Amino acid sequence: ADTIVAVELDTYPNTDIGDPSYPHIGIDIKSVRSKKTAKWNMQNGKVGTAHIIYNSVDKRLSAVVSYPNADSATVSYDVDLDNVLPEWVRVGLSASTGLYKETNTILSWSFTSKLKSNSTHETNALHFMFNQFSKDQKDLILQGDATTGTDGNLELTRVSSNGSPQGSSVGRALFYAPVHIWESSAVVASFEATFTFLIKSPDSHPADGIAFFISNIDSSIPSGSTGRLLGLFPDAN
Amino acid sequence: ADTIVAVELDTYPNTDIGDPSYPHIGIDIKSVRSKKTAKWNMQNGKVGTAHIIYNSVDKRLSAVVSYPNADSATVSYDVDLDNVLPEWVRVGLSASTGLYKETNTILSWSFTSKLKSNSTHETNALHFMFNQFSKDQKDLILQGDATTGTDGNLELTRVSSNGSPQGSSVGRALFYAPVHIWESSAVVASFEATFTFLIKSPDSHPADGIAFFISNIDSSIPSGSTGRLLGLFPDAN
Amino acid sequence: ADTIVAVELDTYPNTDIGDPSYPHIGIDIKSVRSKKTAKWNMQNGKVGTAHIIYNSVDKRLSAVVSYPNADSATVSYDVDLDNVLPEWVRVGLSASTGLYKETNTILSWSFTSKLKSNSTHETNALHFMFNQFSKDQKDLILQGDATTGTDGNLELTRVSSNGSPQGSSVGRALFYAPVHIWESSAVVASFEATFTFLIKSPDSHPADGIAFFISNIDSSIPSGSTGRLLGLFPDAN
Amino acid sequence: ADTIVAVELDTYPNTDIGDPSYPHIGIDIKSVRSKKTAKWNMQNGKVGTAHIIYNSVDKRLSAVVSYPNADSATVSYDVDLDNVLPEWVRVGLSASTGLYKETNTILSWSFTSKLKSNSTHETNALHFMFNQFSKDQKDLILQGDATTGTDGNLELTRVSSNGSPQGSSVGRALFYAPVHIWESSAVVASFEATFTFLIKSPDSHPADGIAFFISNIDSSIPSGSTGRLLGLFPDAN
Ligand SMILES: [Ca+2]
Ligand SMILES: [Ca+2]
Ligand SMILES: [Ca+2]
Ligand SMILES: [Ca+2]
Ligand code: NI
Ligand code: NI
Ligand code: NI
Ligand code: NI
Repeated sequence: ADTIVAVELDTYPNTDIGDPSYPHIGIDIKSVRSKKTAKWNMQNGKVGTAHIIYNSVDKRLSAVVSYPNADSATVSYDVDLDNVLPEWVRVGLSASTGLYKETNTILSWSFTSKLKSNSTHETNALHFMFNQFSKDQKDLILQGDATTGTDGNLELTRVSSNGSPQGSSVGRALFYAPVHIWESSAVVASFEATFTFLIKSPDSHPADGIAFFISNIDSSIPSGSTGRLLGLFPDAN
Repeated sequence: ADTIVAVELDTYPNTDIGDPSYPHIGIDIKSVRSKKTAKWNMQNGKVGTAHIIYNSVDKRLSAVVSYPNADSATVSYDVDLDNVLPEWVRVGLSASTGLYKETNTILSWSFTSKLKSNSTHETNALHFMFNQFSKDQKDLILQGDATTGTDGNLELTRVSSNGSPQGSSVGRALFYAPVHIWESSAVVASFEATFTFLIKSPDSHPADGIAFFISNIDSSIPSGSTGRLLGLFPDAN
Repeated sequence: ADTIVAVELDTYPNTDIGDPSYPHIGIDIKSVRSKKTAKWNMQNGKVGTAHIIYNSVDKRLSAVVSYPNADSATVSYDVDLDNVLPEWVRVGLSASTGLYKETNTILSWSFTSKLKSNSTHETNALHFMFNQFSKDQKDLILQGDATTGTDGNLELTRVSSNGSPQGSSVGRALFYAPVHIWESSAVVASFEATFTFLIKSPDSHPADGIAFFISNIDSSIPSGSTGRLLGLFPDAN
Repeated sequence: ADTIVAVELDTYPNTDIGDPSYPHIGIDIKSVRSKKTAKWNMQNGKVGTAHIIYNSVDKRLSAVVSYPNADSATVSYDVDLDNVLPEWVRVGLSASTGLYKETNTILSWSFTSKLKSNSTHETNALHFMFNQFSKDQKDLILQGDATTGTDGNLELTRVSSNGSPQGSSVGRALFYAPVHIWESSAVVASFEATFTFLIKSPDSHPADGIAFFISNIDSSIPSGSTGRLLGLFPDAN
């Protein structure tokens, strides 16, 4: 059904489906079983920043995640996205909790997409930046338990009144407009995405993670994708 | 029904509904009868550029239109748009022909919107730029006779195969995503729009014009708004 | 000698040279005696944000200053800058202390300048953004007591080791490259500047203020402009 | 003496110093003998566009050159620029003619540089765009025979009144402000440059080419670098 390309910030090690034995960042190409991962020294309760870049000349999806005063983690994977995704896609953020939980709060999110064609100066571009989310954010499609406006933040999974994260939750937020990522006369297509997040758990084992993803425009949350499947995949294949 | 704020590039003088006796640029606030106009030395067959700017501190909508090697025309009007429009709007381009006609071709269009709130650095922004339109432009809502892809251009009104403009035509193109133009904690909201066009008529009296407009998100073409009403207003009141 | 256009964030009321009896924001056109001022509820020790905008169609210089959780102050003045400044200028930040003092710390500064000419799509632009200053910032010209790198901030006036502001200090920082603000074929010239600051004093009466300014490219600090003259004017005329 | 990293658009095949037997685009790292080249189907008298991209996560310098209605040429090379260049550099365009000649006209040039550090949202950026050059362009350092203003274009090598290119010419234009390309707390540094050019020769064998380059801030034209050395290298080593 959906075609998903995602960069996951995976907080819980599910070693039975291929995760390493630690928090990690990974690049998922149509499967929760990451094609490449890197150890991520996740900091509970601290605001982090994730940067994702890609361009059609090099065909390498790379992501860098860091916390203030700390060294960053980075992961890269050679993949030609024109061979994986459709030419029109929607970009979004997804997150889940299962038996273990954590808040999956997004404080800001920016995305820039550029298609430069061969006609002298023909640049088509799309850029959006949210540094504050309001209760009725009409340019975002919120799916599942995701909500906006609480402290001007985007809460991808359920948090009850007293600030506590709830288990078995799943929510996604996609930018309203389709994004054009390939066109026959384009000589270079590129995108850059940045988002700051705050993962906080009252427990020693937070779960499950946050993922930036790109999908077919009509993507919806697969049934049963709470927990380890990050609201993105229908199974662990 | 719709709330329309528009900058018109009016090619035909309908003196019975208040137009001056020449081509002109005007600022229309919920009525085809422009609140302010300026003489426009329209050049048949030449590519022109229109720039529209506005910000919530000054509350002045201003537009400048020019052709290469020619002096420009400019018109300004003091209007507080928070008192006219909703906080969520869609922006677009509209054009029509009636008994007289002209092609209403758009070669490029860019728009930037910014809402800066009082939280240190809280800037929400939206920017899109089209320098080429493809046949299935999924991020544009095309209404009426508007079509994209012909020579990579956006044709707002019908043009038959041999390049000829057809009379009694009306078409509009709106960017897919809603635009947020007011928010309770914003200290300055501003937008800037730019578009290049090519109006060409085989006749001495081209009609009717092109207009950049901002409307309620669900705006559609009013019945009978071909001709002098520019695909924007239901009557000449 | 220099031609100065500045937006001042004046913390000390010098009623003998025309200040109102409170902290205020003012627009200074070649004189410390502001052409227009607005009361500013200055918050000692809090990080504030100042936004300055202007465009050649409207000819209105406007500034908005705000603190988180507080209402903002705004001041506007109709002035045609092509009649005041040269076509090539340098932009900068200035600050001083006299018998009373305060820290004049800049945490970030961005500036965007655009000159759109009548040649279809001819846009010349300049944009810089500093969210962190390093000890050897080669793209800034630092004058007087200004220094960069201390906590990644720009300190316009002297602060001694223990974090204390020193009196009788004056410092300015200008972006290295000249900025083009007028050109014969330009149909609209515009700029936007934003900077966040932290004014902190151990005293009940902080002095003297911070100012964003635009000057002739070779501007230097006038002799004796500590205190009330903000490192910008040679006298109080 | 200078440290040069350059992308050359080489119009003349000097097979004795390693050029292939055709026009080509190459990546030069401190030597005119390109580390990697790709065949370039150069079109005499047509306006072309060159795009150069690089980021510190991937460490790959890539360039794409194309002409309207034609397939593009692309070349890539894995190189860590932090190991080659200083942290502060100047970027520019260079061109030369020797016994064979061609005009080396630049019609537009844009550059964007970004340093994202690990402090949440700490983005330092620099962007400039020239779509028109004036006779006294104060933000450009012109070296050798380079001049601006002729038809609003930048002429890197001498062209006599009647529009004819002169042999044995060399000229360079660098943006005035230093560019910061590395900083100790940066997690991703990236740049993108774009320029459109018009190479025209009355002869069947045009020479010598145009190059986009990055150098130490005080770089000047090496003695005797007309011809095959592109105004960049002192010898053919
Ligand atoms: Ca997992
Ligand atoms: Ca009319
Ligand atoms: Ca004062
Ligand atoms: Ca050669
Ligand atoms: Ni994983
Ligand atoms: Ni009219
Ligand atoms: Ni004052
Ligand atoms: Ni070569």
